Amino acid sequence: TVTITDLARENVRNLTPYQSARRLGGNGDVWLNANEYPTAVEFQLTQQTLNRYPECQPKAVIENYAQYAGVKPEQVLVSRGADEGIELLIRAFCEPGKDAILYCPPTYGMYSVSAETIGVECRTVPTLDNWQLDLQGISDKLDGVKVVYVCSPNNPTGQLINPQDFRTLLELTRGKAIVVADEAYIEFCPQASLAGWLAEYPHLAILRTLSKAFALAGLRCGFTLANEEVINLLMKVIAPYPLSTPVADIAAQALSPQGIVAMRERVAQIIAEREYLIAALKEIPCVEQVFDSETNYILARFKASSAVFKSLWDQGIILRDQNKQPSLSGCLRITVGTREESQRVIDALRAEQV
Amino acid sequence: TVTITDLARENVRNLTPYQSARRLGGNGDVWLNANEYPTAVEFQLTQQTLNRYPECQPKAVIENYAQYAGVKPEQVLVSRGADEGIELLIRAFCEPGKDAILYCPPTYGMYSVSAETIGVECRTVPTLDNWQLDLQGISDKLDGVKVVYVCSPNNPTGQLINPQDFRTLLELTRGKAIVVADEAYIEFCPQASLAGWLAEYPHLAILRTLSKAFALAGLRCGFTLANEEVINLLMKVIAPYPLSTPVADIAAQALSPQGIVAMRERVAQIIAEREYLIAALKEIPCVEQVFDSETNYILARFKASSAVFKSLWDQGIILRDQNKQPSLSGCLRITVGTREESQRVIDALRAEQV
Ligand SMILES: *[C@H](N[C@H](COP(=O)(O)O)Cc1c[nH]cn1)c1c(COP(=O)(O)O)cnc(C)c1O
Ligand SMILES: *[C@H](N[C@H](COP(=O)(O)O)Cc1c[nH]cn1)c1c(COP(=O)(O)O)cnc(C)c1O
Repeated sequence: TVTITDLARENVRNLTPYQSARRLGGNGDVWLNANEYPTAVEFQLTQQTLNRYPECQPKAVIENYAQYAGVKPEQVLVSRGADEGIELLIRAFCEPGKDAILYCPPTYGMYSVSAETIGVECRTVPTLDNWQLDLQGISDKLDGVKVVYVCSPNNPTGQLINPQDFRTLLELTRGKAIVVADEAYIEFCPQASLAGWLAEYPHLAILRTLSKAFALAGLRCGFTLANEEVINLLMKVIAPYPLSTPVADIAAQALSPQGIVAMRERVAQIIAEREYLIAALKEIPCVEQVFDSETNYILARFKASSAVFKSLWDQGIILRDQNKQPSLSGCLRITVGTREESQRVIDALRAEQV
Repeated sequence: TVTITDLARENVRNLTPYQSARRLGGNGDVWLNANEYPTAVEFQLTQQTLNRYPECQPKAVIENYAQYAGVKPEQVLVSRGADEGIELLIRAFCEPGKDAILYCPPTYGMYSVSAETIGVECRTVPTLDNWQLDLQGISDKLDGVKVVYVCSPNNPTGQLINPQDFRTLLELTRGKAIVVADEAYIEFCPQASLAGWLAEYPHLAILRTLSKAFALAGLRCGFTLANEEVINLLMKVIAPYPLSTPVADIAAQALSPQGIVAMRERVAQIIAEREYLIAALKEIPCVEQVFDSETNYILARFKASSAVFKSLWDQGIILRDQNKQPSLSGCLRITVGTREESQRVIDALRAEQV
C-alpha cells in the first residue's frame, strides 16, 4: 500500500516549515517579537466592487508607491508582502535542481524556506564578525547561483551593509546573477536605500513592504523595485490576481501624500523610542552587549539568554529568541514598541541580573 | 554580454502568461466575461488590527467554511483563491522535470499555466464529444502523473462530470495520484459535490472559491477540501501569511449563517435568469446550438462567432471567446448577469442573424 505521504515530493516531506508562529493568545500582553508597529492605524474600505475581479497590478497602488519610492511606475511590482517577492525572484530565475540562491547567515529565514520548498539549492556564505559581507567568500561560491539575497539593514542583527561592498557584490554578479536587496526596514534609514542605483545595475532588485514602518502587516502588501526587464519577467510568473480589492484600496490610501507623512512620523517615533531602549539596555546587569540598530528592533547578547527569554515569556513579554542562529548565541531580538512596553522590558530585565 | 533575459529560466522565457485580461475601461457597459456575480454586495471592515500580522489560517474563516461545506475544520485550507490551491497541489506533489499533471481539454486554463510556470509536465487527455471523461485514454497516460485536475461542473462547457466516472478515475489513481475536483461552480449545483466522498478517497482534494456564487471575487479567497494528510502536506508548502486581515474579516462575515442564506438566494436568482437566457438564445437565428449548463455561464455555438463576438464587443457587450479552445470552434461563453443584461445580449444577437 502507498500512503498519500509517499506521493508527496521528497523535499516537501523533509523540509521544516518556517518558524514564525510563537503565539500565546490572551497570555502575552506585550508583543515585541514580529517587528510590527506597536499601534493600530485605522482604514475603512472605499471601493464596494467586491463582486468584480481586481486589476492584476492596481494602478493607484503602483503609482502611489512609485511616487513615494522615487522610481518609475514601470519599475514597480506589487505582491502579497515581500515574502512573495522572494518567491517570484526564485520562480523566475532559478531552475529547480540546477540553479541556486545565495544568502549570508544570520539573516531573514524566508530566503532559504522558499528555495528549499521550491526545490532550489541554498548556498550560504556567513557574514563576517561584524555581520558585513564576506566578499571574498562570495566570489568563490557564485557558480550556479542565479539569485543573491542580502538584507540591509539586516534582520535580526540590525546594521546596514557597507554600500561600498554592495558595489563589489553587484560587480561580481554582473551578467551572472540577480542581486536582491531586502529593504523591509529601509524606511528607518531611507538615505541608505539602493533604489537610486537601478540605472547603474540591470541585475538589481529591491524588496519593500508595508508591514513594518507603514504599520500594515495585516494587509500582506509588499513591492519589488527593479528595472523594466526584471519586473516584466517577474510579471510572467506571478499569479493573475495577487492583490485583493480591499487591500489595494487601503494600501493606496496609506500611500497618499498624507499617508507618507504619517508613516514618517511613525518612523521618527520608533527611532526616538529605540535610542531610549538602547541606552537603558546597556546599563542592565544581565545585558552583556547591545548592537547598533538602524531598524525597529534591537539585538542584544544576554547572560543566560534562554533563562531570560523564558522568564519574560512567562510574564507576558514576548521577545524573539535568536539563540539558534549562527554566531548569535546568547542573543535575543527585541522589537521596539511604545515607551510603556520598553519600560516593561527594562524593569523585567532588571528583575533578573543573577 | 549577457542580458537579464538570459538569466531567466528557459520555460519562463518561452511561456505565455494566462490570458484573462481583456478590458476596455469605460468602453464596455455589460460585463459577462469573467463569471462574476452581476451585482456588488457590500462589506465593511470590523477588525482594526492592521498593524499586526494575521493568523496563517484564520480560525473564523476555516470554521465558518467547514460548517457550510459540511466537513471537518481540519479538512479545510484557505488560500488566495482557488488559483493558489491549484499551485499548492503541484508545489507539494509534483517534482519539477520528473512528475506531471493531467487535465482534459477544453477546461480551465490555470492548471496548465501553473504547471508550465512551475516547470511540471502537462499531460492532456481531451474529454469526449459530450465533454465527459475519456476514461480509457486517462488509464493509458497516468505514468509519472501525480496530480489530476477535473473541473465539475466544467468551465467553459458548463456540464457536470458523471459521478460514476469520477468513481472510476479515483480508482485508477488510488495510490498513484491526487485527484482534484475543481468545484468553483458547485454552489449552483450543490447536490453534485464530491465533498462527502473524502472518507472513501484518501487522494481526493476539492477546490472551492468565494469568487463566483458568493460574489466576492474581489477578495481573492478560496479553499481546498481534503483529508487531514493532504491538507497538512499542503500547509507545509503554503506562504506563511496567505490571507490578509481585511479579507479574512469580510470572508468570515460572508460565511455566517445569514451570509449563506444570501449566497443561496443569489444562486436561485442566477439559475432562474440562466434558464431564461438559455430559452431565448435557442430561438435566435445566428445561434446554432446552446449547451446545457449547471453554472453561471452558458456556452453556445454561433454562425460566424468571431464576427458576432466582435459586433457585441464594439457595442459594450463583453463576452468570452472560446473559438481557440479544442472542440469549441464557433463557441462563445456568456456569463449570466441581470435580466437587463441578458436582454441586451438577446436583442444585440437578434440584430445579427445574417
Ligand atoms: C517581515 N517578517 C516578519 C517579522 O520578522 P522575523 O520574526 O521573520 O525575523 C514576519 C514574517 C513574515 N513572513 C514570514 N515571517 C520581513 C519580510 C516580509 O515582509 P512581508 O509582511 O511584506 O511578507 C521580508 N524581509 C524581512 C527582512 C523581514 O523581516
Ligand atoms: C475563476 N476564474 C475566473 C473566470 O473564469 P475564466 O474566464 O478564466 O474561464 C477568472 C480567473 C481567475 N484567475 C485566473 N482567471 C475560476 C477559478 C479561480 O477562482 P479564484 O478567483 O478563487 O482564484 C478556479 N477554477 C475555475 C474553473 C474558474 O472558472
